[PDB]
Amino acid sequence: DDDMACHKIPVEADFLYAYSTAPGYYSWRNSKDGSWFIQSLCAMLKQYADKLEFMHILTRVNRKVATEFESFSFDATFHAKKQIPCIVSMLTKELYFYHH
Amino acid sequence: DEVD
Amino acid sequence: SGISLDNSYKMDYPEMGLCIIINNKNFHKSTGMTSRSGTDVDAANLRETFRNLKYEVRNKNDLTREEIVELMRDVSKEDHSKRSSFVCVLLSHGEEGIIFGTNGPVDLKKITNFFRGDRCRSLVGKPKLFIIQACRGTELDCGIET
Repeated sequence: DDDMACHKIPVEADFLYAYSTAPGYYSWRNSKDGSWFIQSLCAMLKQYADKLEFMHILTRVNRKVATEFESFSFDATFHAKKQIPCIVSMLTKELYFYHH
Repeated sequence: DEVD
Repeated sequence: SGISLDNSYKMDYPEMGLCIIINNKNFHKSTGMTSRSGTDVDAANLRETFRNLKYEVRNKNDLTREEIVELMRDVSKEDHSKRSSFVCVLLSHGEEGIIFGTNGPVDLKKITNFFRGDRCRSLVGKPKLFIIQACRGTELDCGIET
């Protein structure tokens, strides 16, 4: 036992990586509207940053990208494809962009 | 739509 | 005072913090990498979004691998004591674990290591957010009907 454990934190703690796509996968961009992920991230931040914790905002981004987007391509290899973003959290607390 |  | 809870990051420092946006659109011809059309739409959207969240936004365009590393090193050496958080957005070509400068790759670990708790003391205990718009490989998701 070591009650002085709380005197250190891991050097990798308090990072959050919001990846546009799952490990191993391509990430989709639209030449006119921008990338699927960044489009969706900005929309959800504008709508919910005064209302929801950040992980719940990013979960809404996951749902938006997963449900509303599908690729269109003349190349069968790249046509009708889907994307899911990937939230990687080493955070130790809830993150709200607003304060009291 | 393009990949990158 | 009364009973206290410590479940959320302190976000009422004088400043929300920096939001660094690295927007790589045009790549050196020798790399063989295509232009990322539409990425300026992303960078502008992010600039406006994080401006409204009261971040100090810095937009950088078309950085070499050496410039990306120098920028991250310099930012990690700033005094963040009055800032609540740190945000970095990377818009580029990529592979698993890798983001591309205009002339070649940068390991994502090299970028994030500058902000490790033992290397950036004024961000210790504060959220460090990395938003990465880049490929992580070449797999395609065919989806399934619902």
